[PDB]
Amino acid sequence: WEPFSLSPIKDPQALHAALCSKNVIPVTSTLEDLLPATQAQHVFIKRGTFHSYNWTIKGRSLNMDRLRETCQSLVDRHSILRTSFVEHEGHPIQLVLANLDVKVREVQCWPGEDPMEVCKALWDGKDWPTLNVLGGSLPVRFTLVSCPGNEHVVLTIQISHSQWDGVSIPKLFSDFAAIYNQTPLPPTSDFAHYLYHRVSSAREDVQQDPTFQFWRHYLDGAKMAVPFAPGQTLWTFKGIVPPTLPSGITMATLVKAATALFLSYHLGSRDVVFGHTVNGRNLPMDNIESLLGCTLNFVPLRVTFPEDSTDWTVMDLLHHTQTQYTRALSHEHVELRDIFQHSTNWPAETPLSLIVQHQNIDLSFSLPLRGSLDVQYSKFARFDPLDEVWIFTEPHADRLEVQVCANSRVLGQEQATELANNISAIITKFSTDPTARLLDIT
Amino acid sequence: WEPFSLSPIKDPQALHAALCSKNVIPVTSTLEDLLPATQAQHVFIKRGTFHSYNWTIKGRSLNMDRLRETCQSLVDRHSILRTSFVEHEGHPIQLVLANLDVKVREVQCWPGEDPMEVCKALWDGKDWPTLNVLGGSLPVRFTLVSCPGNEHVVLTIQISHSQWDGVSIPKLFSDFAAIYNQTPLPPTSDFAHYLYHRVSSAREDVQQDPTFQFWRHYLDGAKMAVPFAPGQTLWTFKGIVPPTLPSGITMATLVKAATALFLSYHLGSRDVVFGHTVNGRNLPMDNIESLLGCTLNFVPLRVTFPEDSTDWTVMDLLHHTQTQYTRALSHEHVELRDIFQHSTNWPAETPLSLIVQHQNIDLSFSLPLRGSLDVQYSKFARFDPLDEVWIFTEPHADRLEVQVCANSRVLGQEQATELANNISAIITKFSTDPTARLLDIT
Amino acid sequence: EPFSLSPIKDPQALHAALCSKNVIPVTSTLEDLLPATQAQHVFIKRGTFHSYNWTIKGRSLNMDRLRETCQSLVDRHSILRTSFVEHEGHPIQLVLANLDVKVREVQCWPGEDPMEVCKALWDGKDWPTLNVLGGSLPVRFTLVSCPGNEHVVLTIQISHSQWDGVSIPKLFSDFAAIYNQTPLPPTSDFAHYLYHRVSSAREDVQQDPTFQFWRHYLDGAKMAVPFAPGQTLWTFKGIVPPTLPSGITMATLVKAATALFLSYHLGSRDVVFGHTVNGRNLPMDNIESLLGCTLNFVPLRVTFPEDSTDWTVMDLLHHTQTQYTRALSHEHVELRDIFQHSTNWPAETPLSLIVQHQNIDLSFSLPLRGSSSLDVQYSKFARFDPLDEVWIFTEPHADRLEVQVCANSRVLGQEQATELANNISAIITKFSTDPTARLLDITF
Amino acid sequence: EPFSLSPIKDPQALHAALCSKNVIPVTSTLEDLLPATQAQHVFIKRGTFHSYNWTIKGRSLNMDRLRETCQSLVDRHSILRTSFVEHEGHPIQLVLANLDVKVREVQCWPGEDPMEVCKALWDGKDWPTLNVLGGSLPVRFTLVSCPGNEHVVLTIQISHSQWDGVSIPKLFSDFAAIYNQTPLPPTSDFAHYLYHRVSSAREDVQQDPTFQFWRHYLDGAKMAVPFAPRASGQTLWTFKGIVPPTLPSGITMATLVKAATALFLSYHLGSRDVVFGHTVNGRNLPMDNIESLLGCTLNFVPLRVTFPEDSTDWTVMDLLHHTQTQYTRALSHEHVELRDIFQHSTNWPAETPLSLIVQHQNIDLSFSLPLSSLDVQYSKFARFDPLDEVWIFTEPHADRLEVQVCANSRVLGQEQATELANNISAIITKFSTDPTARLLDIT
Ligand SMILES: CCCCCCCCOCCOCCOCCOCCO
Ligand SMILES: CCCCCCCCOCCOCCOCCOCCO
Ligand SMILES: CCCCCCCCOCCOCCOCCOCCO
Ligand SMILES: CCCCCCCCOCCOCCOCCOCCO
Repeated sequence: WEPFSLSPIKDPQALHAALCSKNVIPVTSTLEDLLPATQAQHVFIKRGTFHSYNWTIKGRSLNMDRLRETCQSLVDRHSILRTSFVEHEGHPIQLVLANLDVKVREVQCWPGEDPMEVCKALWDGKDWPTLNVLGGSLPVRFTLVSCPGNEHVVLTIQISHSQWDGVSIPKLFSDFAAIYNQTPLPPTSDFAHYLYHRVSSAREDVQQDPTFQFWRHYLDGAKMAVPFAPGQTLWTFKGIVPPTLPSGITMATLVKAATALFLSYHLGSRDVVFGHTVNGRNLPMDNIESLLGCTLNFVPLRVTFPEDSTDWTVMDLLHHTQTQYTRALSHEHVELRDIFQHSTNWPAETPLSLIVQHQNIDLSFSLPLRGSLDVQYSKFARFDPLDEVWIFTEPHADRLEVQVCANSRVLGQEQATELANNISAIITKFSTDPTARLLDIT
Repeated sequence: WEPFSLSPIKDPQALHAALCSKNVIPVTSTLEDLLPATQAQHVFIKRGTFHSYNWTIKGRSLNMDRLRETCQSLVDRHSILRTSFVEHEGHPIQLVLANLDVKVREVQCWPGEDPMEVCKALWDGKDWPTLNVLGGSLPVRFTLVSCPGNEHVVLTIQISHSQWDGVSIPKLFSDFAAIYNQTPLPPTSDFAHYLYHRVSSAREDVQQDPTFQFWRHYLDGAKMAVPFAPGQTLWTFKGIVPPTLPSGITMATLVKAATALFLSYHLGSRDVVFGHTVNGRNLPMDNIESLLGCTLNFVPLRVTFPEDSTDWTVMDLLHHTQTQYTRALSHEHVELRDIFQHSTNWPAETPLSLIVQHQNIDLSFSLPLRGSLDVQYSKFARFDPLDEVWIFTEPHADRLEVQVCANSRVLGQEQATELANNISAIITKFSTDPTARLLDIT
Repeated sequence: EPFSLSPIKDPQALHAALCSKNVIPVTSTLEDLLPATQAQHVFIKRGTFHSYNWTIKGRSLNMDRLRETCQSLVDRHSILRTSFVEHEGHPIQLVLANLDVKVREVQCWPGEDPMEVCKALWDGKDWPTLNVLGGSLPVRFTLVSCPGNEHVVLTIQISHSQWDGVSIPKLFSDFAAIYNQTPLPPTSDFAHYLYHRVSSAREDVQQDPTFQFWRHYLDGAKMAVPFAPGQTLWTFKGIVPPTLPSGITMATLVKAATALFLSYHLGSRDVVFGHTVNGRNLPMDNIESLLGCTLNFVPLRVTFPEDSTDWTVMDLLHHTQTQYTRALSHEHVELRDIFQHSTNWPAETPLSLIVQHQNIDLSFSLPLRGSSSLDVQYSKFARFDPLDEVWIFTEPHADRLEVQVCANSRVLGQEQATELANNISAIITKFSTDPTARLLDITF
Repeated sequence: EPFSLSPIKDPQALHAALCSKNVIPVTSTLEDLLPATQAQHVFIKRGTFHSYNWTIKGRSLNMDRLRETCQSLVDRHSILRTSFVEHEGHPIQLVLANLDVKVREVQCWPGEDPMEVCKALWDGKDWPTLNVLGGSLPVRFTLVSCPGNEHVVLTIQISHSQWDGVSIPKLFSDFAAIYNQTPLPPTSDFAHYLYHRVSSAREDVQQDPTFQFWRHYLDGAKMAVPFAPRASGQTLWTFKGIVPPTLPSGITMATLVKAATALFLSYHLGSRDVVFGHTVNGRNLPMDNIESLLGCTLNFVPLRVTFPEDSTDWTVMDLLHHTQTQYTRALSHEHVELRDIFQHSTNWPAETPLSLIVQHQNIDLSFSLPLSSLDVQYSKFARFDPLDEVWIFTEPHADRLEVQVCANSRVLGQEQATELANNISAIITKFSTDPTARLLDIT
């Protein structure tokens, strides 16, 4: 937990010096740590995942210098916000900077000119097209666009998905609002400190790590299906009515199960492995629930159907699926390539090809600044998958939304559209008779 | 075994008389039998499988009136060549005609004009674009195209793949040559007789039926993978050095096992079902081996891998594959939709989605007409698969040739090309160390 | 005469060279050897190629006689025995003799339509491999029969370098006559036409009344030139058959409409453009009934006077007709000769707009007769692919005058071609309706 | 004087309507209201829109003074405070007064480029949403800065209906002068120009010498008319440089260009009497400061070139002299509306458009805005989308004469445009190399 002792590079201060030299980061900045970048961070960075969270603030009481100051303080409190991402010596790494001055990009618009249209212009015109996270310049930056009277302002926060996740992003907002409202905040832990905790929980002799033994056992016997080799990102949507969840059964479990029966039909298998997304926050850590970073992980989820004389109800799969999740809670946090390297005979660089992600997170957002201020949320976002298929479930109050995201070369529009409906129809089926033997709908 | 004993319609001699008035068949023809069209026959008809077998004849000794006579003689001999195909009362059926006068289409070319070029023009111009087998006009027809001296003549025989297969097509040529050479031929059984023999061979009760008992146990607890969502017929080729065959092993086994390993990686299955072509000539009747028609069958082939605690050599697989074939010999001749209806849960109209066909048949062809004459073979062919992928293998002297044929929407050129290279690669690996245990591919 | 117009020293050793490559029959003789006209090379360069098809249904039909008719008709029309070649880039006619005609014959399956067979041969090989300047004989016969020979198709293939509108019906009346052994008059070779054209030429050109006419005719004229420009397009617009003012011909009315279209677009009061003439005003004998391509494509100059002169449609009309009638005696000479002898223009200057009024037979016959009675219907297959030029064809049927524009899509796009056809249509009809109007027409 | 020429009964209720829609500032006055000229309306229908970009790199820069220079300049030039609209069918200028200029300002991130930002705004919203006839003031300023104000890009946006080649350098020199607080000799409106044109015109139109000159000038003429051509289509620019032409004694570079075209046209049209469009500066009116006032006084008028019959044996020199006087003859008459030329002096439809316009760029091709020491570099962004017409522009740089062709790809395909540029180019060179040649000449 002593700084610079997880660096894969030995003169870390000299990599700092060079970025400064190159005017890639501020030259008055200090290097307060240097750690490996995680697999899940790289997943995002490699997919150009980049957000611009925008807050349209209207009202007479807005304090502009305080807005500016809040940005600085937000960054002082969250070291993930002070982090540069770089590859050095074949190592993907993150650099924690301190003594970091935040400078807001400001725009005083012409009369009648819409603040948001200006942001959308900066965004489309240079902000994401020239995005180069691995060049080492901070992804996290602020923009202030104000009509002339300052009674209609848009504040934006740009950030790489390597720096937040669904559980902690709301904490970024409430922190910001609290800092602007002058509400004292409790001290917090860094994403770096999560990394060090991951590492302290590991044995130096891998064959003695309960985690990598659990995975070796969880996965012994198993074979993961591999798509036959495969140009734009495609998002495809299907809404259903929110399905009834028998006691003990998580909505996530439903989706993970409905996918497994889909994959059992289409593969010739009763032993399917596919990727799903875990929050990575089931560690014995202080602040684990609140710290800001990307502790999300993408891990193997094995669903196993019985020989077949066994007359499984839907419910039998439901409980089994859940167990194939909950079994791994204390082991869900390791690097995916580690699991492959230590618990399997699979190439460690083996990619997941399908990734199921249920969104049991906040689906609406809030930034309650005080005077009276109307504050409205919107975002811009990029996300470009490689060869994998993402299935996203969003549990709203009116609907579950099945979302498929994949490159068109991996899954064409009609394939995407069918996969949506197939997964939905099964979720529904599981909901309409959890009792039925698995002899359904296809 | 009486005629019409297998007709699924009740007035056969009136469907006949209907066709004659629509001028679909010769009015002076007689209807001798009427039977169900085989499932595999329909496979080809549905795919517009149509050949023009072309014989280029050069020499001074040619008897034109004898060539014409021989065409007629050949049709009197083989009833499948006297068969019209129609659909009626929801039923796919085949009408056997007699008192059928064979009329040749004849072309007297201009000096300098190439008869083959004329053939090609009629082929691409009308013959195959207007092809409508199920309308009920005879698929089998002859064309004679002559340079003015009758010393360069192309003879042409058209035919649906529903009326021949790989083993019996040479019989058609050899008989043709015998007839023209006035060489006496022995009595031959008809394709119909083949069908009457399948019925006699079966019991009226189905679980009772040992063939459907053997499949039920062959396919018990088996799951056959189903491709995701369903352009142009694309043919794709890769030829390798003819692999060496360990003692006991057929080339067909080497290919079938290479496909199973391939599908076991991609499906993450130890239990793979896929389609494959059998000659369907293991029934014991007289002339089974020599009768003209399509007795090809497409049937499930199941390959089962053990846990790798067993540690299979390649050889263990080869032997298992071969055995998963040889087991079904006495049962391989039944309708596929019957196998599904009677031995499985599976929907009976379940399509094979992959079909592996090893061409252990004649690959070169001869028509030794006598005077001296030069007689050269060539062909025109149509074939348009549906949603399935065919893998064909041709064991020539200088190369094993792997050939993939599928619609481009089912499998795109880049993929097809990879499939070809991959299967070839596994075949080749199987050949250079049959003893190796399962690793390394591909 | 023969061979006096041969642009090669050894004709017989070009014929032998061809016989030796199996381009023409080995038993054939070379009987004349002349230049192909400029008009002939126009059609050849555009791959202009026709299959004239006769559907014959009936009991009394004599296949053997049909075959002989083919041979004899070719016998009497030397253009039908002509093969085309280039030798020093300047295409020539080899007239053949001792020419055995061999019909291509098809006996169809029962049920097989004979026309579909012909059509398949046409698209499958006959035109796609056409190579007239290779030397093989363009004129060739096909006979496709249903098995009882009571329904046949006869097809005559031919290059447009071997026929024109006025003489094609002769080919049909001759065929029918030969078959019925009805007696026929004697007739002239197309080659006779060529010889006659030259006979009337002056041995030196600045003296030739023809090239003197053309010099005066085009004196002052500038012919407009398209700016730089891949499929042949045909575009049609039918209008009510126009009323013709007294003395004014239909063709004149079409050509005046165009002239006016052009003067407006060019902002010119003196337009020159191409138009087709029949080339059969030469006073030779049997001029109007021989068989070949006597067509010529020549300049038509239309000069509008200043606006103070106050011209009526009628004035434009008479002048237009006059600008045609004036050239009758001189319209038969090579265009490239008109240019180099009578003007300042490059000899190889192409005509870029060609107006052709079809004042010829538009429907045809083959009264084969038969010993019960033969029913013979006409139809045809045709290729024609313009180069950089635009054609305007008018077609005067009973119920419509069909304005036809043909031109490569790269030259005149579909929507322009539609506008051209419509505009020319409108001007015409507008002329018909009020011939006394002043040239203050609305139109565009 | 003000509100003369106003083609609407109630001008101030049109300024009212605009203000109560926040199209223009509520606190602004309607100082004048006039017709928009035909040439102005040409540029507007074609979306002609410029951003003039000054990159200032230096120590001494005064940001507050920059803002104010913006204000003063707009005060000085009434065309800069003009808004454009279409009422009663026809497009008109509203001149505004008591108009406060609001500069758009951007303080960039560290290491973020000012110009990349302007560019982003330009393509992101500035031109794609342009709507001049909607009434918003097309003239508007932008200042984008690096965080120490030692690096700034000022931009000026403007419609081509507000400037032309002779007066744009004035805009720049006036700005610098204001910035530097160098005093300035007063100037006239663009509005002054309009009021003058009406003053010098006669009221019985058949009595106006201008329209008698044009009637006589175009007497007997027919202008050729394009055929169609249609197919959307893209604006193409095509360039061909040639060696700067040696000029024959007494002949200008512009005559050289227009004679080449005439010769090109007479050949393709097969015509000895050709009429085509060409651009005049419109600054020959005798008026105070005609040469300095800021606006678009440009006009597009007929140039008629008449070749005699061959027996006359014209030389290239004859064509050059004739062509030049076909221009100098019209100098005093060049300032009237094209549509008025056609209505009053010909029998051609008044709304007849020119289909070919030649414009010789005998104006400044480089620019300046000179303010420790400030380094001030020029660049620009620009839109322009022609309709059915073809433009030919010639640009007389030191190393090359640039023949530029502009026309929608539907009117002239890339291939034709390239050939046009090469043909005209080649004719110019030929004329230059052998001006005594007879017009019966080779390539
Ligand atoms: C056979 C149709 C499958 C459609 C392709 C879906 C595109 C991406 O899917 C990724 C999931 O991959 C796991 C499934 O593996 C299938 C392997 O198929 C090989 C049989 O040829
Ligand atoms: C994968 C390329 C498509 C090849 C054509 C079909 C080949 C027939 O093999 C069937 C086995 O394929 C399994 C289907 O895979 C579906 C699972 O993935 C679909 C969505 O993730
Ligand atoms: C840069 C403008 C080009 C100059 C005008 C050229 C117009 C050519 O004169 C037309 C005479 O040509 C008649 C035949 O052209 C048919 C092509 O039509 C295509 C477009 O008009
Ligand atoms: C010549 C191709 C179009 C070039 C762009 C338009 C140039 C405008 O110049 C107009 C002068 O051309 C008028 C002549 O147009 C020819 C009309 O007749 C051709 C037959 O359609």
